[PDB]
Amino acid sequence: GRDEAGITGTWYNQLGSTFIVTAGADGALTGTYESAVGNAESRYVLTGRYDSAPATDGSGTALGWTVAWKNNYRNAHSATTWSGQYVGGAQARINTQWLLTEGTTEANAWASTLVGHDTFTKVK
Amino acid sequence: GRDEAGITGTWYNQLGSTFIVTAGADGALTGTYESAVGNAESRYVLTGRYDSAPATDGSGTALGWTVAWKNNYRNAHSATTWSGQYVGGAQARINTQWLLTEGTTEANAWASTLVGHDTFTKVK
Amino acid sequence: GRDEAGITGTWYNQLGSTFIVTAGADGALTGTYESAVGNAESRYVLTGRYDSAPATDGSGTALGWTVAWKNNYRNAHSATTWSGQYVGGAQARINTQWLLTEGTTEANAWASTLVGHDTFTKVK
Amino acid sequence: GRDEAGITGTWYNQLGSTFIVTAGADGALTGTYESAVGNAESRYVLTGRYDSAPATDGSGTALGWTVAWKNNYRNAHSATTWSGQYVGGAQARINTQWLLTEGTTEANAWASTLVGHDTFTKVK
Repeated sequence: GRDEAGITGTWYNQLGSTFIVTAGADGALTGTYESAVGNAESRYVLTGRYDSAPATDGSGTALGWTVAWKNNYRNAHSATTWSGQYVGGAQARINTQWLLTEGTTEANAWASTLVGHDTFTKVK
Repeated sequence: GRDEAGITGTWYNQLGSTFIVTAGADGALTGTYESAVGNAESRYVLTGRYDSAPATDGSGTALGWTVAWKNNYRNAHSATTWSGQYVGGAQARINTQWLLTEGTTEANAWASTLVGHDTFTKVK
Repeated sequence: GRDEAGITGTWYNQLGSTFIVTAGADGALTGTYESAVGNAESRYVLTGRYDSAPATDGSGTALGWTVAWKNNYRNAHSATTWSGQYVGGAQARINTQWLLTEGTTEANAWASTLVGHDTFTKVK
Repeated sequence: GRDEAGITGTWYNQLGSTFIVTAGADGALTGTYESAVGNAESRYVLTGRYDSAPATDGSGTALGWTVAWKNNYRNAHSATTWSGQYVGGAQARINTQWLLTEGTTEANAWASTLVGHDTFTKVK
């Protein structure tokens, strides 16, 4: 992948969360997520995809991943998906928007989904 | 997984797209996505996660998945993440919201991300 | 406005909420909103804007409005904005997506905003 | 309103856009928006609402507003709604998420809505 080397490794967001990812040559993302906030402790499995052959015109690299908030410690009956782009260079960044859906009854489904934005850096 | 059997198989959304998924006992989602609309043709790899031990109180099952819109035919330099819940029973449904990010330059990044909502059924 | 007549009146969404709006020739939307769900009772003031000179090519009419969830009965310390399009004709519809932000502390601001989608019809 | 004085005035976002607002004692927001990016020039009318009696516990003040992107110069057949909270003090901020819907045909409605996030400050 063009940004395989650039994406693979440890990232930190503005909340102090830790995103540990391996980018496969084939577009795969695999790793672990540790949230600094919410109904979470320790690492959770993540999986996703990225564009392994991005535009060569200075565009970012599109990518996304999911965490289901179940591990050996806790179950928050919820999943977050991050959707965004990798921007390479001296201060490389992953700029995301995310959707967090909780399991709800049908009557409460209007209130099921939070939306926010996370920015990941290699330092922090 | 509680809904492993319920989730695994072929789903269709309101646009006529086809979502082919296997739910692993361990929370994994793997499969293929075929979009009826946009800069896409044929199937794309998807991966995600779901809550393999949901609440037993009538709540849905939280889940999410990603598609990077690169395959052997086309590259739309973009990724969609669906975040939502599986609702079991006679008319089982996956109710989602999604974020579609395109690779952009830094100057165009304000305009990088579409948001929408898809509902998947076993028929259609 | 092209859709001034079409927009003005009483709308109902999929939750059974009631949206009472007047469209001004100048792009103004004014009226009241009554939610069937959440920390709400009776009517709340709404204001917004719409495109009073839409495309004549079969496109919908872009529009949006806000409700702050404070009235003489209750204060949910929150605001919803609906963003979407009016689609005219036999089964006229307002198709929206919405953002509901609650006042939070800085530490809880990651969890401040819900996202969803409402479809309004003239019947229901 | 508790934050009437705090909200009223000129704000600037991270794109260099200018948001000129008056907060009414009654929860009204009125003013003008000038975008630094997109299919826009000069000022556009905005209207919205805010919580005129927020929590006294250090929570932000919920608020929202709409711009329809039609003025005497241009018509982008679109509307943006910002939903977020005012945070008072030395570096006062309005933290928002926004939905931008364009008028579309029914076949293109899946692609109608952008989502992003703007942070407004009194300086810039």
